[PDB]
Amino acid sequence: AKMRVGIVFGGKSAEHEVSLQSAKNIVEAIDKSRFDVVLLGIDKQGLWHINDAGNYLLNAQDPARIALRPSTVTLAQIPGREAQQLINAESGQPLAAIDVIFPIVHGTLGEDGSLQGMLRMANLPFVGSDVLGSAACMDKDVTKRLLRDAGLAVAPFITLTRANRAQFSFADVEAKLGLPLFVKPANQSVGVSKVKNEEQYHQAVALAFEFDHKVVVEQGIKGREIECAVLGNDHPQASTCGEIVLNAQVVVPAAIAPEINDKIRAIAVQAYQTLGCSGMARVDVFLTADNEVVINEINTLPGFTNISMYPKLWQASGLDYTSLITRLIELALERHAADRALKTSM
Amino acid sequence: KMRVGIVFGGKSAEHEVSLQSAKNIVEAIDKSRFDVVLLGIDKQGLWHINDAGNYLLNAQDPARIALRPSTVTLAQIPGREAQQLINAESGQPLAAIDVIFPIVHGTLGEDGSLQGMLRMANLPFVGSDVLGSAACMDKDVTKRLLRDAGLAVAPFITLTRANRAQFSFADVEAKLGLPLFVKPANQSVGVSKVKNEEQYHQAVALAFEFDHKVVVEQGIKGREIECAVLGNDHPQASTCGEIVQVVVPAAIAPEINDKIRAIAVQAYQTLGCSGMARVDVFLTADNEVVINEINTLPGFTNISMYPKLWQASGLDYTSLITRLIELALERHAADRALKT
Ligand SMILES: Nc1ncnc2c1ncn2[C@@H]1O[C@H](COP(=O)(O)O)[C@@H](O)[C@H]1O
Ligand SMILES: Nc1ncnc2c1ncn2[C@@H]1O[C@H](COP(=O)(O)O)[C@@H](O)[C@H]1O
Ligand SMILES: [Cl-]
Ligand SMILES: [Cl-]
Ligand SMILES: [Cl-]
Ligand SMILES: [Cl-]
Ligand SMILES: [Mg+2]
Ligand SMILES: [Mg+2]
Repeated sequence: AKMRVGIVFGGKSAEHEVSLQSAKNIVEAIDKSRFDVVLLGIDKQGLWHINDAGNYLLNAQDPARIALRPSTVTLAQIPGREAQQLINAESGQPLAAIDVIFPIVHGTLGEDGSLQGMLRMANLPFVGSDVLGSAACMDKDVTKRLLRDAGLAVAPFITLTRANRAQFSFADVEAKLGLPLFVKPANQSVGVSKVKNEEQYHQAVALAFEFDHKVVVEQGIKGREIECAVLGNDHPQASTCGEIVLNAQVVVPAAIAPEINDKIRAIAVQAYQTLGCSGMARVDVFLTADNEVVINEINTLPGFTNISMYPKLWQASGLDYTSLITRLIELALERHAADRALKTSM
Repeated sequence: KMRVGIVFGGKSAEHEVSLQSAKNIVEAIDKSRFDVVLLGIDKQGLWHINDAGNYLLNAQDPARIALRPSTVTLAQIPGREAQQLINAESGQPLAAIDVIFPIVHGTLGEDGSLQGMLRMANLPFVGSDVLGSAACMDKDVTKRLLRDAGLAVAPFITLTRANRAQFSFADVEAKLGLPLFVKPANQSVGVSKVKNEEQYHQAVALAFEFDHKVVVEQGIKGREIECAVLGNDHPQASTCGEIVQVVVPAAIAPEINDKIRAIAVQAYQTLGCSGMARVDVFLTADNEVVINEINTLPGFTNISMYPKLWQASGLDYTSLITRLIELALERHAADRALKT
């Protein structure tokens, strides 16, 4: 009766240990009357490690030493299979069946649609946003353009590409955006610099081009840093808002008036729909002194530790952590059923 | 010589077209520079390693061309950067492939899923990356990004499962007028021309069979023109072609040819395409250019518009294939040089 949930975690990013913590907390809290779990760890070189819930961590209690436990099984996926899709690569024998994947692998590949694309090739249902929603939210330039087109507020900006970058001087950028500026790679908070003068500008742009082929240069926004948790597929719902306050403290709920809370929540939901998210996302905004709401980022893989903003916000809104995990799995399976019902030709 | 893995076939109704594309690429590819490895995907979605000497049944018959069945099924070990693909039956790795030329028409092969799998294998590949592929596949996302860029698209609304019943026919006619064209956002199957309410409800139901989003757009009056774009950061446009019959080059003024070409390049840049794309537009009587579609996996057969447009612009098919492979390798080399 139980579904087997494969939790895919870790990854090559600097957020590898956060992902381990997320996986640990999910394993600890998931409803065991409804779900069995299997742990699919990605080490820091990209390789996958399948383990049971009792032998996937090393030094699981101390955070400064927590680490993926190696697997003795190399796993492979057979693209195009509809069942028995995962096999022991060396023996060819199928692994125990996985009904749904819960991916919590931060950064490139894990959060940019590549992992979702591979899971789709293997016909594996999965939690969270699909290929397009993941890829688009990962690219801050594309996200900002879609949000702007929807009439939602974003920080005024210039996106530098390899093709266009030589057309701009610092004088052009300052003329359009003022000072200070924020410079960030479109796809990555690595490479983000605050810029007050020409020398810092050149160093920041050069730096960001070491991490991505596109660089977003933004007007600096004066505002509080508010975050909102969104949950759902076709009928998404927003949590209460939280705030990030320098000690940096996660403040739940944010100390804002209810009308402003609801205004941000409605904008979060609109943003979520504009970007085609599914399952979950965390929307990060700036709240200016005039209560203008400026959207900074839509994160399709929020942190999932017991202390992370996304679960804390749902807890503050009446949805406990165990129930949140169950809902995310139900949403994944609902979306998979809806997709598989679509027709392919006449 | 570089080892070029051609991934072809697949589950779509364009399976046979993909087979013909792969056959035409095998026959034309510069053998002084490339060794071909055939990775055929059968009609059920399983991947195989095929022998160039016998991979096609009825190869000279377009109505019966078929992929010869094979004992090997391929598997991928995610996250590996070498020996990424194995013979699933034997556990043994395939020899390293330097670059993938994917020509799998249909959903997974064009919507970014296949590209995501190849990225997870760190394989260079021809054509657009995950986001460009996924965004160009979704006509709603494409049209919104083009509109945001200041380029012209047909005025439209996008129906979803959630909002589907919020829009009455009267609301739609008031906003967009008649006739309308109704299409699934992601698929030209499911496309209907609508001249009244009875046709509208039938067309919307049809499009919702194929996708969760349905584009309803204003009918455009104009000639149907196509333009082939090639390149990464410095893309170039072929001469234009017209669909009436296929007329290559299109019988339009050179100034208008160049206007459409420059818009096709802008559209390509707006959507973040790489390698190649075919841009389909409407040319109105006032010479306004309304962009209909950006196709990131054009046809590669000998009757296909995309190679024919380049052929009529002085780029031969063999050199086109070589350039596409060079572009894939250039993009991989750029990505590989990034800090991580
Ligand atoms: N346009 C901006 N205006 C003001 N602060 C910004 C802006 N972009 C980034 N920041 C700051 O830089 C941090 C990291 O950038 P990000 O990863 O985009 O959140 C944020 O938490 C802000 O403190
Ligand atoms: N908005 C439109 N205005 C006029 N004709 C259209 C429009 N959308 C689609 N069509 C017609 O329908 C065909 C198939 O649509 P598509 O697959 O979008 O090209 C086109 O080749 C046109 O003949
Ligand atoms: Cl929902
Ligand atoms: Cl979070
Ligand atoms: Cl180029
Ligand atoms: Cl074509
Ligand atoms: Mg932030
Ligand atoms: Mg068309």
